[PDB]
Amino acid sequence: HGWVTDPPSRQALCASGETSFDCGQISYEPQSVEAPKGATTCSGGNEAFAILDDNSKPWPTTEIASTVDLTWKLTAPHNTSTWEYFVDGQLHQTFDQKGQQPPTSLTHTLTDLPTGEHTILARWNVSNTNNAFYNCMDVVVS
Ligand SMILES: [O-][O-]
Ligand SMILES: [Cu+2]
Repeated sequence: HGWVTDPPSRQALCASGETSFDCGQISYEPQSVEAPKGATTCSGGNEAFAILDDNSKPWPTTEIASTVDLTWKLTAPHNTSTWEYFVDGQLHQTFDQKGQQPPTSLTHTLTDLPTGEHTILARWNVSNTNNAFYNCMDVVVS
C-alpha cells in the first residue's frame, strides 16, 4: 500500500481535499489502489475507485519541468519487482528494485518528459503477489 504524493496523484488530491468534487471512498484511503498486474488505467480496474478513471472531472494539474523528482509514501513497503512509469499510456522509465523492500519514503527522478499536458501513470509491481498499485499524475511540463 502506498501512493504518489509529489507531484500529487489523483488519489492524493482527493485525500488532501484539493478536488472540487467528492471522490468517495478513495479520499479516505489513497494508499489502496491495488489491482491485478498488467493494467494501464488510473484505477487499475479496481471498481471501488472508478472515479480515478473519469477524465471529465476537473482534475487539478501540477506544473513541472522535463526532469522531476517524484515521491512515494508507502504505508506497507512490500517486496517489489519494478516501478514502471508511463506517459500517456506508453512506457517511459522502469526502476528495478530486484525483489527487495523499498524505503517507505522513496524518490525517483524522471527525465525527458515531453512538454505540454500529460498524464503519468506509475505502476508499482509487488514481487510476491499478483497485484500492482496504480497512480495517475496530471502534469503540465514546460
Ligand atoms: O498490502 O498490499
Ligand atoms: Cu499493501
